[PDB]
Amino acid sequence: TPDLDAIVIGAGFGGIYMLHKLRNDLGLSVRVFEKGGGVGGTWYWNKYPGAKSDTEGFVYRYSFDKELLREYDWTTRYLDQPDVLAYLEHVVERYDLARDIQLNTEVTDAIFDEETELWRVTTAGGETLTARFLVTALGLLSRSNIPDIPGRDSFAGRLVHTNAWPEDLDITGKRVGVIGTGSTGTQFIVAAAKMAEQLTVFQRTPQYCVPSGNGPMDPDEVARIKQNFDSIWDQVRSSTVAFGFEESTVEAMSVSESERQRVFQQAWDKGNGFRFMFGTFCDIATNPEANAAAAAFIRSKIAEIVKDPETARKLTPTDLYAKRPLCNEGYYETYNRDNVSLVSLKETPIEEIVPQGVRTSDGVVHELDVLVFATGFDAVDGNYRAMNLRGRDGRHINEHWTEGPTSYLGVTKAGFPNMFMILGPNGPFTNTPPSIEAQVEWISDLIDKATREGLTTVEPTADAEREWTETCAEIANMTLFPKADSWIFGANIPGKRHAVMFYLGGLGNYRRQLADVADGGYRGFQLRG
Ligand SMILES: Cc1cc2nc3c(=O)[nH]c(=O)nc-3n(C[C@H](O)[C@H](O)[C@H](O)COP(=O)(O)OP(=O)(O)OC[C@H]3O[C@@H](n4cnc5c(N)ncnc54)[C@H](O)[C@@H]3O)c2cc1C
Ligand SMILES: NC(=O)c1ccc[n+]([C@@H]2O[C@H](COP(=O)([O-])OP(=O)(O)OC[C@H]3O[C@@H](n4cnc5c(N)ncnc54)[C@H](OP(=O)(O)O)[C@@H]3O)[C@@H](O)[C@H]2O)c1
Ligand code: NA
Ligand code: NA
Ligand code: NA
Repeated sequence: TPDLDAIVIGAGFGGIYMLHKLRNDLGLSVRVFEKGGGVGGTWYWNKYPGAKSDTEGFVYRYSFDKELLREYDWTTRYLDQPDVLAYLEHVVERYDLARDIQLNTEVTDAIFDEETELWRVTTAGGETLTARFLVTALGLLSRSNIPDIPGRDSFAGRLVHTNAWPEDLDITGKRVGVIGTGSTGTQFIVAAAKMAEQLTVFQRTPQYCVPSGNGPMDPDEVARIKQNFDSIWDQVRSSTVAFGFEESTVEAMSVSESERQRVFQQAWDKGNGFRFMFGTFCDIATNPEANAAAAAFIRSKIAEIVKDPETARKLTPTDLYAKRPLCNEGYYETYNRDNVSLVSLKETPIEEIVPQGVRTSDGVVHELDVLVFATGFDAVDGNYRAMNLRGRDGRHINEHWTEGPTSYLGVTKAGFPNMFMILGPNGPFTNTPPSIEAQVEWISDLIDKATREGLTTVEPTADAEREWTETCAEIANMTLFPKADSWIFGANIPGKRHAVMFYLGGLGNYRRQLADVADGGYRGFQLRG
């Protein structure tokens, strides 16, 4: 007999919904452990100025409760971090979840006992307890990456990762430096430039940024959206990327030069990064000729916006437009400000961090009060590999993942009976909440099957997981995504295996894969009584 039916790790979008399904819908005994001082995952940690959704707010939310969709108001096209946090806090209150979420509690160990067929979980605080079912909602983008830059520990000012932004820190009138120009660094740069006396950007790799088109929402437009939510969510769940817009079915090079320009400009005017990549033409990320046309359009905008030609050059990427799409309000314009400087780490790498700032290879000491690491995450597997996470034969998860992280269907792991992952490796790459709903709902159904039928273990076969890896590889290799160095294939962390870590077939196809496996008697699972 376990202490609980189920333990859930993480209280972001993923663990919040998982706890709701298992406790409120299935009536099981459940606890969430969250290492943070508050619920909300991403939206708890990322307190930095300019932190916001790059999915439009109308579909950056749960869908599963039709009344919550009718009730809950948003006021801006994209959701600022405090607004997302307030929404998730509202969900926790609405479903009476806080009593079963244990905060400030890091899980250090999770060990499967093959004799008892129970999971034993150990906390940093030195408590252990057992559950039949373990759900890991640890976050794809949760484990902070802070590079080992020479002299980093000598800096005498405030040095923080974006994912550790402190509530107290006011950068107004300070000299601020930021390392990184992904989605986090770039939205930070736009907000920080308005506050800091001087902002120095340390850019290793420029990315292709498009407008967000952010601004206030017409309360009548919010009302109209709520009246059409059913069709909106149907289009989301059927789509590839689930961002709430109709994906193009047109091949970029099937139309005239004049029409490509018009389509690209219309998407640029409306905003959104996923709109620019998938709302224009159907083959931006698959056809190198289409990819070149999209990239060229973005480079031409950089040249128009940025007044200093050297600054324009350092901002202009020349690589494939196949990193996750970025958007911002006023990003390139920010470099026209007198108080903003751009260091290309390609031309002048960091030599040393010193007490007073950052010295680049040109010998310049960039004097800073604050140094911000917008350096991203040990993405997908980082919080798994950091855990003493052991399956059958007492093997650590690392023993299984020597060629990169693997799963069956993104949610289960061979060797790890009764363990379910929310956004485990080799799952969908979409607007996050609807992918979380597809996984939580499916995991809920399989756990309930196990309860109703008296199963002791649910586990995928080694063969099934290997076939899933090959399915993910084939789809990935039909795209340009593997030929862009980013966190998505593990290439951002020195020493990390370069490997497929997502199913890139989209939400519609992914939901079908889950449904087909469930309807076919859980094809690839051993169900033991
Ligand atoms: C500023 C920002 C904006 C974003 N905007 C968007 C967007 O608009 N659209 C989009 O699609 N995605 C967006 N993302 C991606 C985002 O990760 C997801 O949208 C979503 O919030 C992920 O929720 P999750 O529950 O899967 O993970 P997380 O929110 O990362 O929650 C995981 C939690 O698990 C906890 N945890 C991990 N390991 C342990 C352990 N061992 N013990 C205890 N607790 C543990 C962590 O502390 C964390 O709170 C954004 C990310 C950032 C940083
Ligand atoms: N607006 C939003 O909704 C939003 C905001 C936050 C983040 N996100 C989500 O979170 C993901 C992660 O974004 P992120 O910006 O946190 O991380 P990221 O995309 O991994 O960007 C990390 C940045 O740091 C740089 N960097 C890494 N190591 C470095 C080093 N040793 N020296 C110098 N520079 C270094 C990288 O340069 P290289 O390219 O050279 O490695 C890159 O510019 C996004 O892709 C998205 O899914 C979106
Ligand atoms: Na709040
Ligand atoms: Na500065
Ligand atoms: Na990548």
